[PDB]
Amino acid sequence: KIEEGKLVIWINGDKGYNGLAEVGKKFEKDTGIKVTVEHPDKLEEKFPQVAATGDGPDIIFWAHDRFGGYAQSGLLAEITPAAAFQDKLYPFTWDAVRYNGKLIAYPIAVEALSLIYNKDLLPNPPKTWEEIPALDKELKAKGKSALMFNLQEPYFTWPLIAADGGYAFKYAAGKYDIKDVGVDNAGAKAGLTFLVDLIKNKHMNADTDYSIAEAAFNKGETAMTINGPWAWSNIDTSAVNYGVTVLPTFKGQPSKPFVGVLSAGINAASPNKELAKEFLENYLLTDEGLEAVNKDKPLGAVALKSYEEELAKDPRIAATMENAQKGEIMPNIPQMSAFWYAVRTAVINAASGRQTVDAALAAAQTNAAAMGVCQEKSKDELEDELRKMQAQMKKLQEQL
Amino acid sequence: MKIEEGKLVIWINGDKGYNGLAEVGKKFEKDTGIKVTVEHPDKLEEKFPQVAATGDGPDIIFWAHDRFGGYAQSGLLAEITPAAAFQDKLYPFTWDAVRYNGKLIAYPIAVEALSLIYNKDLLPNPPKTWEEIPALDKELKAKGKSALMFNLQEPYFTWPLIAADGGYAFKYAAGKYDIKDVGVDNAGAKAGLTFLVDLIKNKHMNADTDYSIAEAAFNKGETAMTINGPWAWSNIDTSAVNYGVTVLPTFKGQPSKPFVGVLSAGINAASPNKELAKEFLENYLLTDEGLEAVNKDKPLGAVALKSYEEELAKDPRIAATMENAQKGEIMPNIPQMSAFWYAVRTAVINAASGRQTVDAALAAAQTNAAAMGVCQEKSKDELEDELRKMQAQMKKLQEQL
Amino acid sequence: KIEEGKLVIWINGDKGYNGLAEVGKKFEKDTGIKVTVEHPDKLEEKFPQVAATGDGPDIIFWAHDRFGGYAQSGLLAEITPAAAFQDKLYPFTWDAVRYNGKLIAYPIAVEALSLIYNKDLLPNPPKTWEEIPALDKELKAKGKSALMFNLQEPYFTWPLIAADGGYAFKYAAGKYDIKDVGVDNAGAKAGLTFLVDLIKNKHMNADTDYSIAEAAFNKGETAMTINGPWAWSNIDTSAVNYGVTVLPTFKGQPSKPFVGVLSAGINAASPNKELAKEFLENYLLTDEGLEAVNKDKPLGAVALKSYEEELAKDPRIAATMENAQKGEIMPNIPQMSAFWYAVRTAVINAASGRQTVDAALAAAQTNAAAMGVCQEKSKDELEDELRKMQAQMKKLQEQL
Ligand SMILES: OC[C@H]1O[C@H](O[C@H]2[C@H](O)[C@@H](O)[C@@H](O)O[C@@H]2CO)[C@H](O)[C@@H](O)[C@@H]1O
Ligand SMILES: OC[C@H]1O[C@H](O[C@H]2[C@H](O)[C@@H](O)[C@@H](O)O[C@@H]2CO)[C@H](O)[C@@H](O)[C@@H]1O
Ligand SMILES: OC[C@H]1O[C@H](O[C@H]2[C@H](O)[C@@H](O)[C@@H](O)O[C@@H]2CO)[C@H](O)[C@@H](O)[C@@H]1O
Repeated sequence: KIEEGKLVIWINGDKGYNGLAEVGKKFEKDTGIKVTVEHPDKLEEKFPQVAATGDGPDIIFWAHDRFGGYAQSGLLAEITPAAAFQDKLYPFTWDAVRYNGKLIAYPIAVEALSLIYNKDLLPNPPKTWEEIPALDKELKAKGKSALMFNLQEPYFTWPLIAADGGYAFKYAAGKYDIKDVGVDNAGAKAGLTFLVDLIKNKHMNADTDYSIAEAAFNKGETAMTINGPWAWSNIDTSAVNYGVTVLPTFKGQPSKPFVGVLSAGINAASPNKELAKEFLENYLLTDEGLEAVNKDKPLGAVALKSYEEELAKDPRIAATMENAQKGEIMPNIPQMSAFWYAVRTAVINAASGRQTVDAALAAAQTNAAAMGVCQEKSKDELEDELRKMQAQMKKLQEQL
Repeated sequence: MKIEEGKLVIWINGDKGYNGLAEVGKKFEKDTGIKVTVEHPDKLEEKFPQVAATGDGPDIIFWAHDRFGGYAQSGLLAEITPAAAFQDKLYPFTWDAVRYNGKLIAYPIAVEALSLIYNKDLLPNPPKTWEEIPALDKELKAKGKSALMFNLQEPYFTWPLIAADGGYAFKYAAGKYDIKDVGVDNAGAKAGLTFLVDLIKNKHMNADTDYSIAEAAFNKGETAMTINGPWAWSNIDTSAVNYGVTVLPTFKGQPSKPFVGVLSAGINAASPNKELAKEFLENYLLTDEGLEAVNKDKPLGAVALKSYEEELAKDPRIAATMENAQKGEIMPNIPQMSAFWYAVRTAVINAASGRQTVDAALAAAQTNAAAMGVCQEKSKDELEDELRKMQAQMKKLQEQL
Repeated sequence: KIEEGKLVIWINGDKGYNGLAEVGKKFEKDTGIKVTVEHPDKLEEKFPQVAATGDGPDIIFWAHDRFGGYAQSGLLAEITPAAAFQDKLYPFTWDAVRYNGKLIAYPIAVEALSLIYNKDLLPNPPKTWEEIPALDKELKAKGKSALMFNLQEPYFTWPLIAADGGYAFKYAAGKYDIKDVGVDNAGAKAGLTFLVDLIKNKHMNADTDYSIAEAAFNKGETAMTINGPWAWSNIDTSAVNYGVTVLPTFKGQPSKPFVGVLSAGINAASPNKELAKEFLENYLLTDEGLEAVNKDKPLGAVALKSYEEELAKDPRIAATMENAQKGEIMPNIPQMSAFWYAVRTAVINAASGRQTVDAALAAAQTNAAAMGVCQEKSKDELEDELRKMQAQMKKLQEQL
């Protein structure tokens, strides 16, 4: 059950949810309809579970890559923007939320990873990944490190993997070929090998996550990090004088980050579809709406032409757009769940030394494609559950 | 039941005329000295493949033809080789229903299709459309009655509504089924199931209603209509209800499309009595006298035997049965039908009970019906069930300390 | 994990590991590099688990059928022999270790099963399988038996199954069709049915394994066995006067043994790749090298042309090559593991009487052409683990 006459919206905890809530306050002030903004953990996984039961938020925010899966699973309502409203947003952002001929979400903003560097610590950032090892050695002598970024989410290491030729699904003849996966070719192998070598050579730690990497950079312990626009706000609050720039090259090739369009989908089971449309079209996707969210945590290059004309003047947004141009807009196909899970497992296993880069990537190629009932994620969850049950069994055998 | 030589053990579903079939068995025993045992175990369609795979089970198994391609593919059925003269006694289309990869793998017995069964005293003019059923129920509720009750636990009964406006199992093209093209989640399938769920949401039907409850309600004059096959008419006759058998209601102006079954008799690949089974089936069951004995117990539908069917076809209930069959389709017999049926069974039950939305339930069913295999939906369900049970046992055990 | 400046080699326990170590000793005297030969149990399964973690031997020996799987999994280095060396080996043996255009191992020897018979007990061996039951009935009256061979490994029963039409994967239109499996056709079924009838009629025991059959033949208790060239050494040391000959026919058709090419692969994670190449090319694959291995346990028909010209004069080798010519060289494709596991399970289940031949083979056809993550083997392991956990629960409930 979803309460009628109210809007519940879910958005990730790294985004400007407090700003989104202000927009909700304006909506409530004009209409009397309460808006509740929440940022639950494991959002992208939680939504498909509750939505399938007819429960969950009225509106779900995530990058566009998950939306095809949601739509295929019967979880999203088709959105019906009139022509005039569709002209307010960039066409390519609409393309990102089109699934099987139908618009399945409202595009909000374009996200791409950039290299973020400490200006005082490193006035001239490296153009290549190759020179990072020597840079780190010099900084260790000063009690610092070259680079820390999230190694637990494949999103962040993907630009290096794609740099020299790695790809997700081959786009051929108007479609993605789910039988043609590129996570195990020579370029992908070379990219991940470099990451793993950085860790082998004590220039990076395999255990480093989002939180640890952010804290190290914002406290001035590391000279560089890799992140998107949402992260700039916390860096501002800290004392670090930072620049946002083009990602380093690898083997002479640009890093190719996967570009995301933060998007707003409407729960198929919502009894407030028309309120959701009004909130999204008449309140959020306006100059005042996006500004409020942006002021909280920066959105990137927004989908709304009128407000983007302002943000484009920002050099950090230019760097963001340069990096996006060098990458590719993510597919939204249902198979993106398997791809992301496969690559997540490979990077983590290779980085920790449990699998070689080659073994890990060969397995990722297999898992990214395809099947359904017994996916890699499912087998892993089962094996974890069995281990947990075994543990309980031993503690019970002990008390017997 | 490690299949004794020199005896016949027969399995048939409990809704069928097993007592009548036993009379045929008795006649067989008097002529040949070979004892025939007819049994009707619960869940036989699932029990047969399990026990037959070990060389156990009945010599002869009765079920609608849709399960038989799977049985045959799994190596459980003997190939049937009737002489030309015998094969000519049965309609060719009924033989098509039991032909798998060029081989006959059962004897066809009878054609089954669902019809709308209505109480003439309670409802002299039955509804032509599903759409007018809510208002009909509203009138009948005021008299302490209801419009319609039928088995909502078996997707067989709900499939006619789902298929009405465009739902399908596997796409038929160029002479074969494309098992990668499943149609349980298109606009028509979704519209049909949504209508059913809306019937439940608006309290015109109850999600818990099963076969025995719907039958009792109709035969007691408590509900104006039910949906059932010919095997059901016998108990209605016995109840004395003034009933008619008629065309299913339309949905969105389109006929309901029941999946039609051909009741069939297969021979266990492991039976050491294959010749006795053949003789029983050809020279005893598939005669005018044989089928009549079964039919007198529970009606078979339109039988496969030409000579006996020319007599039955004159019955208006059989004409209605054939009209509904023509509006539906004879089921595929391909191995993938068990996955299809299980997928739809889960979807209908989950949506009717409110556990899943109609759209989520059918989208997963579309996925599950096309599951290549080794890890099927059913196996996944059984695994999850087994784990929760073990978790439950541990919770009770930790509690005891 | 893998020591640099040293070589560790793994080879199966039935092969001439002592003889290979002698080659290892010769390598060490000339180069100063220590060579360690090991024969761990369950080598074919143990290698991919340890190699995937960057551990294991530098060199792995096994028949070529598993190598495509090892290579697909990213466990094998491409070998770089160069033209002149390749000319020393038969072209068809190079074909056996070529995977997706690359050489992924060095071929060593061609192995095929033969009929091995006691000349004193049975001076004229049966030409057909059909005449074996009557032979056993005659021999049992003398306190002996006609035939015992390993019934636990599908390798040994495969020749009978393939005789009348059974096949693994159809080689059609230039490639193996993993969707066209032939273990459930009329020929496969007729072949397995005959085997099961032998057992039902007490001419054989379903539990008979490699060790039991070998001991039975070498103690003069059974008149015939089925084995490869490796087994002759132990027979020589026994008192049995034996002959090696063409396998019996079935329904007028030759038995079709699956032919293996014993091969040496190089662990992708090895830091001694150059040492391994020099070892394999300049020490093992020479006349003295192979002869040293051969004297310990016979290799069969070797891949090195110069030494085979010698071995070919041996009538036992002529028999081996006659049977090999009547069979087919195994595919090396990754799918061969599902195939072997599928068939292993079918033969055992049918032979034991737990399933009918038709049910077991029909299920094998399905398993051999599996998907990806949920293989038959995984399911079996899952079921095994559940049964154990269930047993523990009953044992705890028993304690009250
Ligand atoms: O790491 C895999 C993950 O990458 C992307 O998620 C991003 C998201 O797009 C950003 O807005 C930000 O929150 O970082 C996330 C990574 O932690 C994909 O959108 C997501 O589907 C995928 O699983
Ligand atoms: O509900 C799924 C079920 O439908 C059919 O079973 C019918 C059967 O054909 C009729 O003779 C009668 O007994 O009712 C059954 C439904 O309860 C399919 O034949 C069967 O395979 C399928 O599971
Ligand atoms: O039995 C299945 C098994 O057969 C082959 O293994 C052979 C091997 O090739 C021989 O060299 C010798 O050691 O006997 C083995 C049988 O026990 C296949 O090569 C192997 O992949 C397969 O599992």
